[PDB]
Amino acid sequence: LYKEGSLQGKGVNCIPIFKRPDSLKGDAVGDMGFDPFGFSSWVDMNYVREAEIKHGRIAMLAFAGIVVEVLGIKAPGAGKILGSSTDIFEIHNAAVEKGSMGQILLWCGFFEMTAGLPAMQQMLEGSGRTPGDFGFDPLGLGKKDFAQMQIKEIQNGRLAMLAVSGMVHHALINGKVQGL
Amino acid sequence: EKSASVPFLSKPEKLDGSMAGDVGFDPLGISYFIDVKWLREAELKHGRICMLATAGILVQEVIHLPGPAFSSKFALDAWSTAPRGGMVQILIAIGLIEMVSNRFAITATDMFANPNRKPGDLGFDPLSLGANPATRAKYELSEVIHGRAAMMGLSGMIHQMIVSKQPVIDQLLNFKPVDA
Amino acid sequence: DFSAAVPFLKRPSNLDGTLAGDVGFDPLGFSDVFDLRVLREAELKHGRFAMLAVLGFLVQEVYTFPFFPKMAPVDAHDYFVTQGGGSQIIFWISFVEIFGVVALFELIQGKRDAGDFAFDPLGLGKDEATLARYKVAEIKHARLAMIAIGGFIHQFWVTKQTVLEQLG
Amino acid sequence: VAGLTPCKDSKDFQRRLDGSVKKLKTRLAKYEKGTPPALALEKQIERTQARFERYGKAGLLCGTDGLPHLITDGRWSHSGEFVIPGLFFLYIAGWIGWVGRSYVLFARESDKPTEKEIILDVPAALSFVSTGFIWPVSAFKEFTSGNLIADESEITVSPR
Amino acid sequence: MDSNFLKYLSTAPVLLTVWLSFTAGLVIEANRFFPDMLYFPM
Amino acid sequence: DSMIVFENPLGKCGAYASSCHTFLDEMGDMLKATP
Ligand code: CLA
Ligand code: CLA
Ligand SMILES: CC1=C(C#C/C(C)=C/C=C/C(C)=C/C=C/C=C(C)/C=C/C=C(\C)C#CC2=C(C)C[C@@H](O)CC2(C)C)C(C)(C)C[C@H](O)C1
Ligand SMILES: CC1=C(C#C/C(C)=C/C=C/C(C)=C/C=C/C=C(C)/C=C/C=C(C)/C=C/C2=C(C)CCCC2(C)C)C(C)(C)C[C@H](O)C1
Ligand SMILES: CCCCCCCCCCCCO[C@H]1O[C@H](CO)[C@@H](O[C@H]2O[C@H](CO)[C@@H](O)[C@H](O)[C@H]2O)[C@H](O)[C@H]1O
Repeated sequence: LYKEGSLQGKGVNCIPIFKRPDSLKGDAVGDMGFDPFGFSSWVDMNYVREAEIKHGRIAMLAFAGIVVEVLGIKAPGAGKILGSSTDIFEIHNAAVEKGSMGQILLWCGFFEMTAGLPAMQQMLEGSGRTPGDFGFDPLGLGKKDFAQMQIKEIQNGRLAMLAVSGMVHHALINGKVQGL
Repeated sequence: EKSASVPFLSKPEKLDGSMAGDVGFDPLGISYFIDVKWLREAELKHGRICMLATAGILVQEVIHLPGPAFSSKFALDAWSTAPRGGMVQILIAIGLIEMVSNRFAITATDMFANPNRKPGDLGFDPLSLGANPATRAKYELSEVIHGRAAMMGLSGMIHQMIVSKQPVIDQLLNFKPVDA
Repeated sequence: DFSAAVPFLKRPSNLDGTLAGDVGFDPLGFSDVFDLRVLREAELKHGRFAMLAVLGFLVQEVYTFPFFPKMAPVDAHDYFVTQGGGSQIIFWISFVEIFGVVALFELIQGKRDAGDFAFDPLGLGKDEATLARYKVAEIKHARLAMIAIGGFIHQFWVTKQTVLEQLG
Repeated sequence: VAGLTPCKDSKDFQRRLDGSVKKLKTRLAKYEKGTPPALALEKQIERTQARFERYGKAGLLCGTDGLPHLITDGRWSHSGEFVIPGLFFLYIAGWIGWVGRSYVLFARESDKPTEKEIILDVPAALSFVSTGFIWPVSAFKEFTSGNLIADESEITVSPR
Repeated sequence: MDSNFLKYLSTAPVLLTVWLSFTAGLVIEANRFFPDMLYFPM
Repeated sequence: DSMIVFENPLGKCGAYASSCHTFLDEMGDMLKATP
């Protein structure tokens, strides 16, 4: 683990209010001694870590997308077909109507079924695959410090999860994702 | 000492975990007085019939055999509209199938007289998909879970159709909450 | 001996103080003729119902679901009796109580502790000291809420006023 | 038609229906509309009318008295009157007898047959109850295998 | 449940009463939902 | 003359915000309902 004992691992507690559960053994990336409800006792650690990485990645992509939608940057021809609305919910409904979101759903589900499900099953059966690993490093950015990249990815994904949730609810309240 | 599914109740003694789908769920203790072989045979038969029932209720709403007799999206109406002679033929064929598949051993006193007879094993493997020991256990667990899920789904479908008086897909697409 | 709770009353023989919230209070001697474990299960079931009922009263007074008519908690009973939601709640409570019967038989057989359904989803009672403190707190709150729910309902019947509105 | 008239076109049957309905309506006239007695009497009238209509359409034959009569001779046009009901009975009765005999033998081969007969072994009893559904082939199989009929020299008999 | 209590339920009169009550309920409900059946419908 | 009949169940319905009132539409309307 990158910065083991300081940033992550055994004996690390991001929130000292809650005691580091013994189940958190510091072997998983992103382990900062936060599990007050002690889910780690019964849950499957590899499955839950893969779920965390997936959620974080989707949240990061969603933050980027919502932001470009609110800023009004649209691909050539997107406005004519879907519309000029900046509201995320209106854009979602319009894209569902046209068929864009349906195709995205189809291909995301195909990728899930063919890659994530077999990979997750093999990992849980003991393939030794690192959670959230698909070999997708075409640009080779992770070869220098793979552990550092892993921790950075997990933390950025968590922050993006919280940010996307906040933005959606701000858009609900005020109509603005900034919710300034 | 305690059942896995229901922690506060003790583990059912007759359920030793050998059978697929065994989570120690027998709160009423049927297995104490009824042979688990008979119970599992009945469970698999019910699950298979309900698998087929759910598939049929969902499919014959969209695809029908030619003819006004077979043209009925509502399944309870199809029960009555389909040719009565044909339905009686299906009943007789099911009876003959039970007899031959069980090899004249169709009673609680003689069903498992042969030691080779295993619960739910009727010699049905036309394509020999179950000859692989590695996947046999997974297939057995999948069959049991599918039977259970299909039983619950078929019950829900039948009674929601009693209530709404509309097909399952038609109900879900044009839902109308219950009023008297 | 003399009960700790009541100095002038003899400590009931069955009540040895092992159970949580046992202060030797049993003037009418129900424990002498009935199983203390069964009585404790009844006590904790009653107390849990009463605590959830108090919380339900308060939360219903402050908030009601958008899809349900707004009304006082007591009137909600008679409304849902006709509506059919009360029937569903009764049916599902009965469904859980069917397994409760098996749990009670196991308690009689001595396999289970009265009121112990192994229900700790959030794992808040892993350490013993905390577990015993929590059990004492649970029985205390159970009794207090059993009193408080009767107080709430009777006060509503008298004043025809929700408790929150009455307190002002 | 055999010796009587169809009940669907019998003045006697119609008169009986009219009399029953008129009795019910006279009883109903003394009760306020919407009250439980009025609802009960209206439901009785509906049930009477439905019963008479169904009997008329069933093809039952009715005599001069205006009441349906049963032709229990074997005629297939009137099988539903005695034969098919009789077949259902025979099925159920043979079921009961077969399972009872099976349980008797089961208790006979036990440590305390009398105890098994007063305090039953309901798991085995339910087993036999389930077995009882193919009692015709099972009973005939027993007969042909010789496990049903006992020999004359193995049954106690009084002296002549 | 106590095995002795279960044996007491298995005793002949209890079983006869329960079985005949179940049969009476079966017949009563059959006549409640399909009344006045003087014949097998054909 | 005697051919399998395929009937489209969807018609012109959508899971949400459609002309037909779906189960999801019912849940949404109840959540946004006004007493
Ligand atoms: C539509 C296709 C599809 C499929 C097959 C999957 C599959 C999966 N997703 Mg999901 N996912 C999808 C689309 C899909 N996803 C989309 C579009 C998104 C948003 C972009 C996500 C976002 C997402 C996240 C964020 C996470 C998942 C997770 C998972 C995994 C756990 C769920 C599971 O096994 O349920 C299978 C079902 C059961 C175990 C039992 C319930 C049975 C239900 C009721 C029926 C399932 C019907 C099925 C999904 C319909 C499609 C069938 C078709 C492919 C033939 C699994 C690999 C979680 C995970 O652990 O990933 C590693 C996770 O964290 N997904
Ligand atoms: C709702 C109407 C009704 C009712 C309440 C009854 C009631 C009764 N019937 Mg039944 N019965 C009915 C309709 C009805 N019957 C009809 C429609 C028919 C015409 C088929 C019969 C024909 C019939 C017969 C032939 C006999 C009865 C007998 C009885 C009595 C004892 C049954 C018994 O012990 O079963 C429990 C079962 C057993 C103890 C097993 C042995 C007896 C059964 C009936 C054998 C069945 C299979 C056997 C192979 C049939 C051969 C018949 C042949 C010799 C004619 C009982 C009071 C029996 C009786 O009165 O005995 C003195 C009797 O022997 N009934
Ligand atoms: C074995 C074998 C073979 C085989 C085979 C075959 C033919 C296998 C067939 C398997 C099938 C048809 C399985 C079907 C499962 C259905 C399920 C679980 C339904 C669940 C429904 C639910 C939960 C629901 C619901 C619902 C309800 C109630 C309310 C609704 O508002 C919503 C909803 C609809 C969701 C072959 C022939 C290949 C040979 C091989 O050698 C051996
Ligand atoms: C009727 C009905 C309903 C209902 C209902 C319901 C839920 C009714 C519930 C009624 C309840 C819970 C009454 C409780 C009474 C408690 C008393 C008197 C406690 C006394 C304690 C004492 C004196 C303690 C003393 C204490 C002791 C012993 C020891 C310590 C010291 C001391 C303080 C002295 C509805 C709402 C559904 C409506 C529907 O139409 C039908
Ligand atoms: C192939 C030779 C096999 C020989 C063994 C046959 C033994 C038993 C045959 C029983 C008679 C067949 O049963 C039959 O009666 C029903 C009475 O409603 C018929 O009912 C229907 O049949 C025809 C269509 O198929 C229609 O034109 C009839 O108007 C209609 O009544 C069914 O066609 C069939 O179920």
